[PDB]
Amino acid sequence: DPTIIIPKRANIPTNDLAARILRDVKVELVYNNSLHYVKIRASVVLDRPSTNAQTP
Amino acid sequence: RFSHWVKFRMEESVFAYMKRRSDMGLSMKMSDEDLPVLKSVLMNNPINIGIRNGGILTGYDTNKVSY
Repeated sequence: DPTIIIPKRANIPTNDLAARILRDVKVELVYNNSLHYVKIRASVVLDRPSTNAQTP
Repeated sequence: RFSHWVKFRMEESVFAYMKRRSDMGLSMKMSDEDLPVLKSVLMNNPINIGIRNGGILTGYDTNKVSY
């Protein structure tokens, strides 16, 4: 989830107060890229061939 | 001959179910919730073929008791 973090007045340096400037506002995200390539492992057979049946 | 056939096929039918049920794990267990299935196991292989072929008798008598 994207997150936004903002400082408090106690953490702002006095020089920044004098200059009337706000610093260190931070944001974070994640990009959701797309697909480009696909590969397959097809197989052709003339027929088909352990029975554990126990929940892993 | 009938008695021998019934004996052999009952042993065969019980063993085959038990082994197949023990080969997947989940082996049979001695509990009231698992034992009744032997009713179906036995009723299936020998008895339901004997009735169809006519060797085993069925119906009601008069002795006043079912066959």
